[PDB]
Amino acid sequence: DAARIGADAAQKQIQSLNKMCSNLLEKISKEERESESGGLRPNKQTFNPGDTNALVAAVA
Amino acid sequence: NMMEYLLQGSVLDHSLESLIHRLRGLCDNMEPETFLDHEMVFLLKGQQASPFVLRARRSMDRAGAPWHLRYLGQPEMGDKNRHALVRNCVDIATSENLTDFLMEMGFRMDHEFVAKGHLFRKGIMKVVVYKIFRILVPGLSLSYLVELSVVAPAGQDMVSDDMRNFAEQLKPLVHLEKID
Repeated sequence: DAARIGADAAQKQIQSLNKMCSNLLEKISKEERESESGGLRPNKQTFNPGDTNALVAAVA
Repeated sequence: NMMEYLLQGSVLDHSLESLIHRLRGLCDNMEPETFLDHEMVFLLKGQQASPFVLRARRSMDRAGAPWHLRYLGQPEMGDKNRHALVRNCVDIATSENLTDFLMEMGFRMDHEFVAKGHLFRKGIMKVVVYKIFRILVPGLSLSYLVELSVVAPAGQDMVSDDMRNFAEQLKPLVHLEKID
């Protein structure tokens, strides 16, 4: 039969609907990838000894 | 005869846990403790033009402990990649005897400062964290201080490499160096 049911809803229409769903999924995946590509780097934070070193106590 | 290898340390005021837990864990001691004391610098140099500092650091939270004083200055140019310190000479004192002798021999109080923080130790090294305040005698720069210091005879500067390695061990938190 090659479709087991229907004539207008045969393998042609099934392949068309599958291609439409695949295009929608690929568009969603591309949007997700473009949204996730914005991540530059895991910029953490820590102490700032560069200023306090010169600002450390002294004879003054 | 004796010498010292005191290294300067300055950490951000907010970064406290990454220092206390690391020092308590890496290698300091068992059962750490804290302290509290105030320093009184002095100077008596009329014509010599060399004011000698006499830090009569008295621990206010101590039960009559001696006013352990230390003389430090004139950093020796060893260029041994060490903390670039000079010779040290400790000197104990009695109750109110530091001020008494400073008045007898004649001295001038250059300034007064107080310190407070946690205490730590090592084998032949010593690291201390404390905060300095700016207040009257009855009672801050918002910057803690890691007092990684070594005091020992001259020897052959063997403790310099050990102190450098210990500082590199605590590199993710602080970065010790020398001073001018």
